[PDB]
Amino acid sequence: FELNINIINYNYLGIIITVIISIYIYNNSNIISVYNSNLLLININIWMKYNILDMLNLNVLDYKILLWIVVIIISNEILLFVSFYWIYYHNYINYYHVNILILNSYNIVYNNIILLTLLSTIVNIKFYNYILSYYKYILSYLIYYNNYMFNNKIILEYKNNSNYTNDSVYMTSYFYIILLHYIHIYDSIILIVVYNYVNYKNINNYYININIYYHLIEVLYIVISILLYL
Amino acid sequence: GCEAVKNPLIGGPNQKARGAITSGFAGGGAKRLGGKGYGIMADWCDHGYSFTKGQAITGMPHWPLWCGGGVPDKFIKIDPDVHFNLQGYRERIGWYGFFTAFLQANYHAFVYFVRFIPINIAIFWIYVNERQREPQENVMDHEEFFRDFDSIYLGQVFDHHRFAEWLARRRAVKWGYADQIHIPPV
Amino acid sequence: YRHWHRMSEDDWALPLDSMPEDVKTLMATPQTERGFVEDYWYNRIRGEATLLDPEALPSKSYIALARDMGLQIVDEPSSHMMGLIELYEYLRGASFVGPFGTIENPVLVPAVGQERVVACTGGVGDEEHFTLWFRCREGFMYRCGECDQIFMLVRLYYEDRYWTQTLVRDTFMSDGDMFDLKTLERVHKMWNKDEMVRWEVGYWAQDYVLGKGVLPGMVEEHTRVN
Amino acid sequence: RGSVFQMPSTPVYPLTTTKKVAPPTALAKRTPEQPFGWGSPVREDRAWRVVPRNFIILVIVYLSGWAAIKTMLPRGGSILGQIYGGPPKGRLI
Amino acid sequence: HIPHPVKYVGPRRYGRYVYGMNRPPVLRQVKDWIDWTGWNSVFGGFSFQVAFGLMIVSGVYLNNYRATHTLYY
Amino acid sequence: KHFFTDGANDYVTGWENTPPLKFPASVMKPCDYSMTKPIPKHWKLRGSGIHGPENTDLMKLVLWNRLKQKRPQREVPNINYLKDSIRLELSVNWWLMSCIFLWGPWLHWGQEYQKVHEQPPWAMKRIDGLRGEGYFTWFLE
Amino acid sequence: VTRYPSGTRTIMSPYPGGPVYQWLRINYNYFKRYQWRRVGRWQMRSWCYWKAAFYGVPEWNIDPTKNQWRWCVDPAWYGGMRDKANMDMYRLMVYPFFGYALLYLHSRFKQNDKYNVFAKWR
Amino acid sequence: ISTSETLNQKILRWLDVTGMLTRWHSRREFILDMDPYFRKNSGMWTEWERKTLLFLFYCCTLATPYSAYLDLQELKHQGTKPPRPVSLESRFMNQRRYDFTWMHPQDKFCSECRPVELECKKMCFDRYRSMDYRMYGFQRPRIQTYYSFSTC
Amino acid sequence: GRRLLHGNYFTRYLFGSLAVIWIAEYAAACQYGIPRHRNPNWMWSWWLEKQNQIKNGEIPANTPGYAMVKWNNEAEQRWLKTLNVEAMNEEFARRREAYY
Amino acid sequence: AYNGGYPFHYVVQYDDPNYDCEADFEFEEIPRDEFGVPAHIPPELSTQI
Ligand SMILES: CCCCCCCCCCCCCCCCCC(=O)OC[C@H](COP(=O)([O-])OCC(O)COP(=O)([O-])OC[C@@H](COC(=O)CCCCCCCCCCCCCCCCC)OC(=O)CCCCCCCCCCCCCCCCC)OC(=O)CCCCCCCCCCCCCCCCC
Ligand SMILES: CCCCCCCCCCCCCCCCCC(=O)OC[C@H](COP(=O)([O-])OCC(O)COP(=O)([O-])OC[C@@H](COC(=O)CCCCCCCCCCCCCCCCC)OC(=O)CCCCCCCCCCCCCCCCC)OC(=O)CCCCCCCCCCCCCCCCC
Ligand SMILES: CCCCCCCCCCCCCCCCCC(=O)OC[C@H](COP(=O)([O-])OCC(O)COP(=O)([O-])OC[C@@H](COC(=O)CCCCCCCCCCCCCCCCC)OC(=O)CCCCCCCCCCCCCCCCC)OC(=O)CCCCCCCCCCCCCCCCC
Ligand SMILES: CCCCCCCCCCCCCCCCCC(=O)OC[C@H](COP(=O)([O-])OCC(O)COP(=O)([O-])OC[C@@H](COC(=O)CCCCCCCCCCCCCCCCC)OC(=O)CCCCCCCCCCCCCCCCC)OC(=O)CCCCCCCCCCCCCCCCC
Ligand SMILES: CCCCCCCCCCCCCCCCCC(=O)OC[C@H](COP(=O)([O-])OCC(O)COP(=O)([O-])OC[C@@H](COC(=O)CCCCCCCCCCCCCCCCC)OC(=O)CCCCCCCCCCCCCCCCC)OC(=O)CCCCCCCCCCCCCCCCC
Ligand SMILES: CCCCCCCC/C=C/CCCCCCCC(=O)OC[C@H](COP(=O)(O)OCCN)OC(=O)CCCCCCC/C=C/CCCCCCCC
Ligand SMILES: CCCCCCCC/C=C\CCCCCCCC(=O)OC[C@H](COP(=O)(O)OCCN)OC(=O)CCCCCCC/C=C/CCCCCCCC
Ligand SMILES: [Zn+2]
Repeated sequence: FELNINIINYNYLGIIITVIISIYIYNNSNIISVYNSNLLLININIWMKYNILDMLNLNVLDYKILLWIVVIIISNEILLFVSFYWIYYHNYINYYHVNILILNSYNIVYNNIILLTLLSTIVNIKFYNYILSYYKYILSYLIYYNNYMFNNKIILEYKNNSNYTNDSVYMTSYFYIILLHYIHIYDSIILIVVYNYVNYKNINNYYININIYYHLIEVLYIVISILLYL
Repeated sequence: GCEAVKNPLIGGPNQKARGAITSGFAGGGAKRLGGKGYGIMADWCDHGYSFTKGQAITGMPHWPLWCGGGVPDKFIKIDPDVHFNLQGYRERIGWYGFFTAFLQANYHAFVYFVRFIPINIAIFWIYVNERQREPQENVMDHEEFFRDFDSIYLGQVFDHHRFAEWLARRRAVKWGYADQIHIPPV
Repeated sequence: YRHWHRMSEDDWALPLDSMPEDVKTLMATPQTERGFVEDYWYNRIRGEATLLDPEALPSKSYIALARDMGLQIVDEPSSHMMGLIELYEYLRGASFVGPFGTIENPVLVPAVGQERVVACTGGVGDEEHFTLWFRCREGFMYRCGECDQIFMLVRLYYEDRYWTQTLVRDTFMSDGDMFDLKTLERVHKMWNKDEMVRWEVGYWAQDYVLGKGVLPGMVEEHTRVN
Repeated sequence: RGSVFQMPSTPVYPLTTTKKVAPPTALAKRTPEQPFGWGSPVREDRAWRVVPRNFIILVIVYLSGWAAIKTMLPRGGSILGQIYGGPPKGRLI
Repeated sequence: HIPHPVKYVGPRRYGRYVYGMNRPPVLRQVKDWIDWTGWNSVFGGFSFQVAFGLMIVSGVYLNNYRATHTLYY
Repeated sequence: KHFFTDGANDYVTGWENTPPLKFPASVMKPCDYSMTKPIPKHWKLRGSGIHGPENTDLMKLVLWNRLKQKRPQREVPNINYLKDSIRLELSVNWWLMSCIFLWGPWLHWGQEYQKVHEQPPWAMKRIDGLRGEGYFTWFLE
Repeated sequence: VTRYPSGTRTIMSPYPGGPVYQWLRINYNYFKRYQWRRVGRWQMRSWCYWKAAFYGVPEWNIDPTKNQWRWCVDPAWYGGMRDKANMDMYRLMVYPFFGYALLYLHSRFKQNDKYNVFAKWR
Repeated sequence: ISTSETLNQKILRWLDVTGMLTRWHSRREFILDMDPYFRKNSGMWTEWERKTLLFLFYCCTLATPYSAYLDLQELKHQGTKPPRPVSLESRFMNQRRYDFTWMHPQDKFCSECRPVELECKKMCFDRYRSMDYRMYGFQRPRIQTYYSFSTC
Repeated sequence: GRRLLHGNYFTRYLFGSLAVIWIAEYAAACQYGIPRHRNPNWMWSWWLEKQNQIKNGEIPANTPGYAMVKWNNEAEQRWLKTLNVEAMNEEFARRREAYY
Repeated sequence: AYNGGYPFHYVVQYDDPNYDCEADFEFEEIPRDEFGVPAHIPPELSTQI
């Protein structure tokens, strides 16, 4: 027989990661922060390596445990956006009569909605192929093109906007809510860059996580679009 | 230090006597180059699929999970008795060998960076390309705008080519290089 | 069981590359001296040699037929040991529910060691009480202080070892007549002729008996690039 | 060979048509000095030599180029500034 | 989940494609495809945009035309 | 379905609480001995009596759940199952079609009208002298 | 029935097509299968994130009793000397970090004029 | 022109120049278009799954050009954004407690300019250049550079 | 295959919630008697009268609001020094002739 | 009734003895099933046979 769980006795990434966090506080140059971020990325990858190596234990509950962890993380991301919506709507009584130019409801909203919908369709096709034990090379490069356009559009919008964060709480909330969504789009790039075909298929937690996360980002933008643009 | 470090090899005889295993490559047993084999067959070099040659070097990974199984003894190259038993390992590889071991321990991190940098370079190019250009005329005088509201506010939709040329001339006047540039006619 | 993961490819069959190359010694090794891989191929080579000889099957007794395929004839001792093994394995990830324990029929608590923690929850319905945990050690008839339910520890122990499927086989299975390599050759020629190999394990096995790389195409079969 | 679930439709073994001598690993057996891997030919381990060599070269080029820019070129806000951030030619300051 | 039969009642096979001969009209083919893959996805997908579009474009009459003709001052 | 559930959508291990309906009850049946008739007093307990593999039905359930994992061909599900598996995918695709062919045309029409008349076609025209497009979603005014 | 090479002959029309059409059909088929898919095959095989996770891990023995390193050794050190070397390298940075961290405290302490506590009132 | 085919056949042929329609109507053509490793699993697919996958795939790819057209128009719109009236500094507008330095804690470039206030930075970079300190950007006319989306 | 939520849960609880919100709001308006006619205009009576005068032609077209008030702030005094409504109207008239 | 009807393990056969789905990048071979059904015969038809 064997123990139900193969215990993990020792770990040293925790110390390294925690020290990396402290380096952000104790920096005397923003250049150190940039290089420190690479270290954090490296060590987080090692932690992800340990999760993949745990497959050797053949434990049925490992998939379930990680899936429910992601559910909790998703909830935290939703509640973080709720706080920004809370901040935005608290000062609702002070909006729409101040001498600032709010965003148009015709151009930005439509193309972004169309663009992000295509992103969902690409990920949906990836899920379908994952169900069918099949792969299509071009799909990943469609995501990169999709992400390239999103970055190009958002950069221009910020640069050409004629109002600034210090003009009103409305502008601050607009910029902040849009940035928060962008950061979650960038986190999606971090995840999707490693998409590959793995032959153990439906016992791979990465596929279900990516599908859930991409759907969350897109639905959040619908709420943002209704609140700010429409 | 040890013989293995001096003469690195993959899966030769007398591994225990040589003192160390310097290769992370695991598996083999393919009848042809790039064919079906055993083990995962991953390494820094000589694996996967050559883009330059358009040929497969090793087969798809054969995981020890449900989808695969163990590797026959004929083709096992990382003997755990030599792979582990790390007592005295730093003397068997020396300082330089210690440096190589540290670099090779981060193959997982290296693979991610290769797949992660290029899109960031694309995003960075957008910023660099735009930063070179002079900024667009974001705002103008409050009163002058309203005295010609229709032309300025609706000019773009009615005729974007003439409107674009008009913007260029204003930028030339604003930054004082109108006489130095020839704006094409529209 | 529900707590096991997906069947691996090896759970069905092993690759021929795992066949021991010294087949002549493999077929002469006693069962107690054969490892997991050696035992697997001994049974498969000997089992398929008898099954691929149709003309001899009808005259072969079930005892001999079971021996050739490596199947163990069941008896009360072996059945008892195997049954308690499966019960132990099932309880690893399943609930422990059964009839109320009494002196005549104590609750059986399988264990490998000398001790295992148990809880008593009383009887059914109103007789059910709060969990009362106790350490069930070997050699004592335990009596719950609340409901008077009787528990007993059953140890899966045998001669300095704990019961396992292989241990049961070695203890009770008896090696029969030594396998004759002539049968391997005779069946090999029956199903393998003129480049057609419908009996491939025997083809490899016969090649190993003749050394290695003697039969047609075996040199190319054993040559690998990595 | 690969998985046991992939097989030819017609099970046929080619009758050797060439006279090529058998490779040593094709006839090798397990030996006390080689308990594992006797079926696979020995190969050079390039990763042990190339990885540290390539890493050193990239670091040297990376650091050397960074040092050269900050020394040969005039002071500037960023590397791109020091290369293209100067005033137009003929603009006296 | 309530077990229930498959509601598709159209043709199950058109036959081998032979340069597009002996095949139904295009509109009938579109109807068959949606029957095969389910109308529930069509209605669900289009429901949101139809509701939003009708509400916005209804204002052309409800908000613009009626208001001009109905202002007591 | 996307999400994994131990009870119903258990694709990680493929465990099923009951056998297929194809098998005759004699061959295999669901593990239910709730209807067992009272045991005669003269019968004696030989086995543990503990719920587990000693019961024939549970043993066959465990055996089948392991041996079903290799099958010669696919067990084709009906179109209802296949529809449900990609319900979200199909609906998102139709949502994209609706955006292109329904939202796009009238949004383009509104902007063109706005160009000529200073306000969207679904808005009351102002008489207060303020300039600009004004609101878009009229019913939220 | 004549079987053409896959992707080279259309089934939509009895006419194979004109020279330009045939060139486009044949060459797209070649570009996809033998030129564009090089990139995909290269990324899938030579740069697999999951393969890189098992790099340096011992082969899995078919004999079940020869894999005891799975539970005898913690997963963080399945890589032998590589995993230990990576751990040892970060250990060397402990004291360099302390000096670096101590400098930051000095920097803040100085910038707040806390060293002039006695000189201020002398 | 070719009279060996109907008009419908000709239209279908050209829409099939990349083989999309042929793969849709032939299972054999579809599976052979897969790479060998994945063709191994093709036998298990039902026709409902195969054609449904293509439908989702074709709708996505066919819609990508439309999104590209929208994005290009968006880039052109931003490339020639009309100027807007200068904001009157109202009661609660442009309030500052400290300079903007979070981007450059040590260098403190353009402390008075906001993080993405390009025109303010341009004039600030000009001062630094006039002080013999190089800075990158804002020097090339927009119509003389590539990818500006501002050309006539 | 076992279901946890309503078979049409997403559409049911989105459109259903919107319907209930809309119907509740109408009920609330009826109870309090709130006027439901929509006005998109500012209600400053004096300003609306001036706008009507411009529409009638009593006040020349394109005349700024600060040109019509009895108190001007400093910024408006700056603009009044450069204001020429007559010139603006002539320029617009010239544009119309060129267009036609 | 598990995994959408896809078995975890199944047999695949190839007509060419020297065929390797990982080494070759050809586009003519059609894999067969355990019963020998070619892959371009869909399962809803082959399962009825
Ligand atoms: C006489 C010739 C007439 C030609 C007319 C023009 C036709 C152009 C079609 C372009 C379609 C691009 C669609 C992009 C989305 C991704 C597609 C995809 O999934 O590809 C998978 C495909 C194969 O992927 P895989 O993973 O191997 O296989 C996956 C599947 O299993 C198997 O995949 P699959 O085989 O099912 O793929 C189906 C299909 C799925 O996608 C579609 O079917 C979408 C179709 C959309 C149509 C868009 C037309 C745009 C035209 C606009 C023109 C505007 C003019 C304005 C004028 C203004 C005047 C004032 O994908 C493709 O076929 C993609 C195109 C393949 C070409 C690759 C070679 C390089 C480009 C060659 C271009 C040649 C143009 C010649 C023009 C001559 C004119 C006389 O990917 C590749 O081949 C690799 C990447 C390259 C693909 C994209 C190439 C873009 C080329 C654009 C050309 C048009 C430019 C117009 C500019 C106008 C400026 C004003
Ligand atoms: C035709 C073909 C042509 C081909 C041409 C090819 C040309 C190739 C050229 C290659 C060379 C490039 C050189 C430049 C590279 C960039 C360097 C740089 O400046 O980066 C930072 C740069 C900003 O820096 P900067 O302002 O330029 O430099 C200011 C100076 O640092 C001013 O100094 P500061 O004092 O203000 O700085 C504060 C100081 C703060 O210093 C301190 O606090 C320490 C001071 C005392 C230390 C004394 C020792 C005591 C012990 C210390 C212990 C420390 C550790 C303690 C524990 C942890 C906590 C600290 O910070 C530092 O020291 C900075 C470095 C710190 C170390 C970071 C790690 C670096 C490792 C790199 C190598 C890897 C490891 C090697 C291991 C070797 C083993 C054998 O930031 C960025 O790069 C931001 C943008 C992001 C990257 C963009 C990439 C764009 C790529 C464009 C590609 C174009 C492709 C075109 C294709 C076209 C196709 C047609
Ligand atoms: C007006 C126009 C504009 C509208 C804008 C709308 C904006 C919406 C924003 C939404 C953002 C995106 C979020 C979802 C992203 C993923 C989408 C996705 O993949 O969907 C397809 C996919 C469909 O799954 P499937 O298995 O294929 O289903 C097939 C069939 O649909 C049939 O499936 P089935 O029925 O057979 O059931 C299977 C499936 C069915 O489930 C689903 O499919 C879920 C679909 C959800 C879609 C989102 C709809 C909106 C939900 C609103 C919930 C509000 C909560 C209450 C807030 C109160 C505030 C005061 O089950 C699961 O997948 C289980 C998932 C785990 C659920 C964990 C829930 C934890 C929280 C429990 C409540 C806590 C409060 C207790 C209070 C009482 C205490 C006594 O969904 C998933 O698989 C997603 C599951 C993973 C993400 C779960 C996230 C849970 C977050 C919990 C937050 C709790 C906060 C509590 C405190 C709050 C107050 C302080
Ligand atoms: C004499 C005077 C005469 C006067 C005559 C006047 C005439 C007036 C006529 C008025 C007519 C009124 C009619 C009323 C009765 C309606 C009856 C009806 O059919 O109701 C039900 C009908 C449909 O409900 P249903 O029957 O439940 O739907 C059946 C489904 O198939 C259920 O099946 P299912 O549940 O399987 O459905 C599929 C489902 C299956 O679910 C799953 O597969 C499982 C997973 C579900 C959870 C998903 C989680 C998240 C997914 C992530 C992926 C996202 C992708 C997109 C990403 C975008 C990124 C930007 O999946 C989905 O549907 C969701 C996924 C698809 C994509 C979702 C996209 C985002 C949605 C959320 C945002 C929505 C707002 C967007 C706004 C725009 C953009 C910002 O409801 C409506 O249509 C709503 C009623 C609207 C009433 C409007 C009334 C006002 C307007 C009046 C206009 C006319 C006035 C003209 C003037 C007249 C003056 C006199
Ligand atoms: C912003 C403005 C608007 C922009 C819109 C942009 C739209 C982009 C759409 C792109 C669609 C791509 C379609 C590809 C079709 C491929 C078939 C084809 O044509 O193959 C022919 C042929 C095939 O030969 P083959 O295969 O050997 O056949 C021999 C067989 O024996 C015989 O076999 P066969 O008979 O089957 O082969 C021949 C057959 C082949 O074709 C077919 O039968 C077609 C069947 C499939 C059709 C499926 C649909 C295709 C997509 C339709 C897209 C519609 C776009 C609508 C846009 C509206 C915009 C308002 O028939 C044809 O060749 C007929 C071609 C019809 C072309 C129609 C062109 C319409 C242009 C409209 C312009 C409007 C401008 C308005 C300006 C307003 C200003 C206020 O080879 C080529 O494709 C030739 C390529 C070389 C062309 C050279 C062109 C030189 C142009 C010089 C211009 C100089 C300008 C100077 C200016 C100076 C100023 C001062
Ligand atoms: C015997 C009876 C026959 C009757 C025949 C009736 C035929 C009716 C044909 C109606 C055609 C209507 C076409 C409308 C197209 C409008 C396209 C348009 O506006 O494109 C722009 C817009 C994007 O522009 P942006 O600048 O980005 O602005 C919006 C976002 N910012 O793009 C789109 O709208 C793309 C979507 C195209 C929609 C096409 C609609 C086609 C409708 C055809 C109906 C045919 C009916 C036939 C009935 C037959 C009865 C026997
Ligand atoms: C190889 C190089 C690759 C580079 C490109 C690819 C990688 C890109 C990575 C993701 C980048 C995401 C950037 C997110 C921050 C964006 C900042 C931004 O835009 O801020 C401005 C925007 C609007 O401002 P205005 O200029 O007034 O707008 C007027 C419009 N004309 O919003 C703000 O001002 C808010 C700024 C919030 C910034 C938050 C980012 C985190 C910064 C943390 C600094 C901490 C320093 C202290 C020490 C601790 C170090 C950890
Ligand atoms: Zn008790």
